[PDB]
Amino acid sequence: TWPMPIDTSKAEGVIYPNGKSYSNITLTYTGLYPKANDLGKQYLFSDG
Amino acid sequence: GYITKAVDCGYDDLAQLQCSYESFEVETGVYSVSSFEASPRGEFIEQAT
Amino acid sequence: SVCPMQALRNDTSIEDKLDVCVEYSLHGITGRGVFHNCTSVGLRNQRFVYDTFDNLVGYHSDNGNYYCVRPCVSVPVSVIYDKASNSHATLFGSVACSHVTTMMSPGPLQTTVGCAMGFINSSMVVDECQLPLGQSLCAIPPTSDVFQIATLNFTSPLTLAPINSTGFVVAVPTNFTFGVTQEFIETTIQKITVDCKQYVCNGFKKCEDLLKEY
Amino acid sequence: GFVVAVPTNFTFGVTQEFIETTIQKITVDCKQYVCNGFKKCEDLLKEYGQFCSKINQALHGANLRQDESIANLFSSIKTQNTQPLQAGLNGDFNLTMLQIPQVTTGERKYRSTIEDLLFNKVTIADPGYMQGYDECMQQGPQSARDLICAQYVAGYKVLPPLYDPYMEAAYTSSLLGSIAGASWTAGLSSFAAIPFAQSIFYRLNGVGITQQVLSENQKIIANKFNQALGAMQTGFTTTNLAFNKVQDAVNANAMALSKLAAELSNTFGAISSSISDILARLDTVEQEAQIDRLINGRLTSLNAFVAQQLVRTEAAARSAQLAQDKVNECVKSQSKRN
Amino acid sequence: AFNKVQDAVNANAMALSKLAAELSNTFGAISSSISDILARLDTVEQEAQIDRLINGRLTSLNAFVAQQLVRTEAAARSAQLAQDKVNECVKSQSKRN
Amino acid sequence: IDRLINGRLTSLNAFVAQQLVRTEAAARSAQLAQDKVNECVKSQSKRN
Amino acid sequence: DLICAQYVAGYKVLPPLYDPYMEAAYTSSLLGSIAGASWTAGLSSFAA
Ligand SMILES: *[C@@H]1O[C@H](CO)[C@@H](O[C@@H]2O[C@H](CO)[C@@H](O)[C@H](O)[C@H]2NC(C)=O)[C@H](O)[C@H]1NC(C)=O
Ligand SMILES: *[C@@H]1O[C@H](CO)[C@@H](O[C@@H]2O[C@H](CO)[C@@H](O)[C@H](O)[C@H]2NC(C)=O)[C@H](O)[C@H]1NC(C)=O
Ligand SMILES: *[C@@H]1O[C@H](CO)[C@@H](O[C@@H]2O[C@H](CO)[C@@H](O)[C@H](O)[C@H]2NC(C)=O)[C@H](O)[C@H]1NC(C)=O
Ligand SMILES: *[C@@H]1O[C@H](CO)[C@@H](O)[C@H](O)[C@H]1NC(C)=O
Ligand SMILES: *[C@@H]1O[C@H](CO)[C@@H](O)[C@H](O)[C@H]1NC(C)=O
Ligand SMILES: *[C@@H]1O[C@H](CO)[C@@H](O)[C@H](O)[C@H]1NC(C)=O
Ligand SMILES: *[C@@H]1O[C@H](CO)[C@@H](O)[C@H](O)[C@H]1NC(C)=O
Ligand SMILES: *[C@@H]1O[C@H](CO)[C@@H](O)[C@H](O)[C@H]1NC(C)=O
Repeated sequence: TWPMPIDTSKAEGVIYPNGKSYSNITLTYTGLYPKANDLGKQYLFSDG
Repeated sequence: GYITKAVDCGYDDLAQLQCSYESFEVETGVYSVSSFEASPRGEFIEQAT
Repeated sequence: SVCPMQALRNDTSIEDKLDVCVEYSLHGITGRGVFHNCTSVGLRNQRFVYDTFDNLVGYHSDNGNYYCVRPCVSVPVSVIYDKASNSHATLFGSVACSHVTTMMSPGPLQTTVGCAMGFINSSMVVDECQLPLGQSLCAIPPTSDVFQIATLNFTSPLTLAPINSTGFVVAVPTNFTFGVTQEFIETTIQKITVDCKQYVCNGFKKCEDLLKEY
Repeated sequence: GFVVAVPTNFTFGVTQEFIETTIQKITVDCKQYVCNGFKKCEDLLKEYGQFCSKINQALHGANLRQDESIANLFSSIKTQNTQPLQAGLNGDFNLTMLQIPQVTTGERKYRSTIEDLLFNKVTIADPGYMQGYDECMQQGPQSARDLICAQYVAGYKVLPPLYDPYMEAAYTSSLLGSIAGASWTAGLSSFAAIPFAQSIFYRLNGVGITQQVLSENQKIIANKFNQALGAMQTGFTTTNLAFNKVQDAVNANAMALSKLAAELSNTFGAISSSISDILARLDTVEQEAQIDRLINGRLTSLNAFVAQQLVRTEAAARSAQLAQDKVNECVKSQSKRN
Repeated sequence: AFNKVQDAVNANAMALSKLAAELSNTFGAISSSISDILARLDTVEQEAQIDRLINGRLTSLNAFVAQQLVRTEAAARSAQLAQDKVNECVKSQSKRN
Repeated sequence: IDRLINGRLTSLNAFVAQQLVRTEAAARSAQLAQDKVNECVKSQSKRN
Repeated sequence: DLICAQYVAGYKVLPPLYDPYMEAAYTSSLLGSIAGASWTAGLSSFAA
């Protein structure tokens, strides 16, 4: 039961913009993103 | 009502200064004029199969 | 891209037309600009590189090279006019004279503010100018056949040196004149009132009925 | 009688001040700023050429007035009087920070040491007056040397200043050599060549320190002076008001060019700010109404830029007159103003 | 000093020139003349054409008022400098070098 | 709605431009007020 | 006389740097610096 929150300082779970690239800059972008420090939902699987 | 003199505005840079001031007489000075235009020449085209 | 078949032109190359303003159609993307061979930046599978203003700045080509892309640029032009001789000359600012000869369609003279046309090199030194060019350069009109380049240059006149004694040396006047310095101070401007409805609508009742809202 | 608090020990203190004399001179190519090439925009723009002319004429007038103001400030070199100063120490006063380093190498330095210390703490973009166009043509990684390449794309020009660094160095050497002597007496007509140390000791004698005190404390006064002059680069921090005014001036010059370049990405309610995309996506009737939005918005933005530069030029010409008063009353005389 | 006198005269005249030239700005309409708009269009197009001229001319008058405020306050500062010069140079002998 | 947006943004630009001019004018008259304090309140001036 | 239009239109009036106690301290320093305060040539002694 390890909590794994979203760390935006490593850009976790971020979809890259399609059709283009940027180099050595910083900008704002509107899209579909996860919340910062979202724990999410964990799924644990076992052998039978 | 007659036309006694003209200036072709595209002839040189002083003609273009005289046309921008709309006057045959301008003062002594240094003036910035409209730059040399690009007018693109060729074509690059690249595409996929 | 998705393209209709009637808009498909064949193909071209860029390697013989670098550093000039061209048109481009690169995998559906169209525009105008200057291409320069560069070192690869960005991701090469995304094939286009943009800036923060979403303008195209680079392109990864099918031939394997990366190109920096700029918009089309222009050389700045300055005209130097003297009314007494009815003469003129030209300065291309920030341009080296070795590049004026290539895009050309007394010789061109390189100065610290660019490439001058219609000027002769001179050794003249003045301390007063009516046609200054910047960086202590001054243009001298014909009375020769062309304008001259001179320099603004002056320094402090007389350097009295201290004597090696117990007193000192002082320069005391033995003759004089009266000089006049003139000066102007503004105290006022011209006072204006505006009739706003007359300025906007100029008579014309239909404009005034639309202007009742404002 | 009364009670009076009279000093028994002292130091020398330095106050620092910055006065602005000039702004950066800009011209705009109006047709290339509004229409970016593109003949069809220019054919629409021929209805507005009288408004493009007024912009160029207003900027021409402002730059000409600034040149006249700066030439009038530099006018005092040609008539001053000067005494030659020793290199290094003058008596026991050490003036090395304020003098230009005589170098045996192949470079002609025109800055003093404290000027190089002040200039290494500010960041200024190099306009490239001699060959900046050809250096912007070969950029690659554009932010390697701080050039202004937005000039040649957007359609403005940075004009060089009236004087070169040699002449500015000559002006401040004139100011430095006019300190000792320089009308010792009632009028302004005589010029006495008394050396620097004697001049300092007479200035100290005139503010309440007698000749016995000045004779008994000669080396102590010289050491305190050298110690105060050695610590002037400490003031080059952002807690000091004068340094913040120097950086404020550099930023106002940069802010005018940033605000010029950014208005070319305003759509003003069109479908794009790029003219090429409007020409590629619409037909002729829609193209005209789309392009005239960009034309009217860009012309209004140029009018606001011209109105900003006029007020900044007028402010700079008033503060150049204040700097002339400071040079005449603090550097070249003893002011009677508390 | 003479150049400054001529500059002040030109500043007064240039303000009035810029006032008068804006009445020939079409602001993106078919004309700068209201008469021509009323002669060439019907009512629904006349309203959208005249609203461009109204909005443009009101914005221009705002810019003119902003410039007159700055110039009036600058002239009031130099009248104070002029009073200082009359008191210290014409009416006495100053000790300011 | 984009008419209102372009209008209100142009108005805000004019407000900013007037505020910069008033701030600079108040900074010059604060220096004048300092000179008046130093030469008329704290001392006896020799200026007519 | 409140400026309630701050909260409707979207602007904020900022408070001045000093409270009234400090402004009174400034003008009381000015009132107390008048008598004496180097009634002689220089500026570095203080006569009471
Ligand atoms: C001061 O300067 C004036 C101006 O040069 C001298 O006046 C000249 O005197 C000579 C002989 O008396 C005449 O030949 C010149 O014509 C005069 N010049 C003018 C312009 O009138 C004057 O002599 C000088 N005095 C001293 C004491 O040096
Ligand atoms: C005036 O003040 C200075 C600074 O405090 C005194 O200089 C100090 O002198 C002592 C002994 O001579 C030294 O140990 C200190 O290092 C000195 N201080 C500095 C900063 O150099 C000076 O003595 C004082 N003058 C008198 C007459 O008391
Ligand atoms: C006059 O002052 C200068 C600058 O403060 C002194 O030069 C410094 O000397 C020290 C050690 O002697 C060096 O570490 C610095 O690099 C020097 N600075 C410069 C700019 O040269 C100079 O020594 C002083 N003169 C005398 C005679 O002492
Ligand atoms: C990336 O940008 C930074 C600006 O902060 C610059 O210092 C650096 O040199 C750039 N890197 C390259 C490889 O150009
Ligand atoms: C373009 O640049 C690449 C890498 O910088 C280089 O390998 C290539 O030879 C260059 N092209 C030409 C024609 O020199
Ligand atoms: C102009 O003259 C100077 C010296 O007179 C010389 O150093 C310089 O090279 C000359 N320049 C040209 C372009 O002839
Ligand atoms: C100005 O004149 C002096 C006179 O000696 C000379 O040394 C200096 O090099 C000149 N400067 C220029 C820029 O011509
Ligand atoms: C004063 O200086 C000169 C150098 O020009 C020297 O010849 C002379 O001996 C000096 N006087 C004394 C008393 O040292």
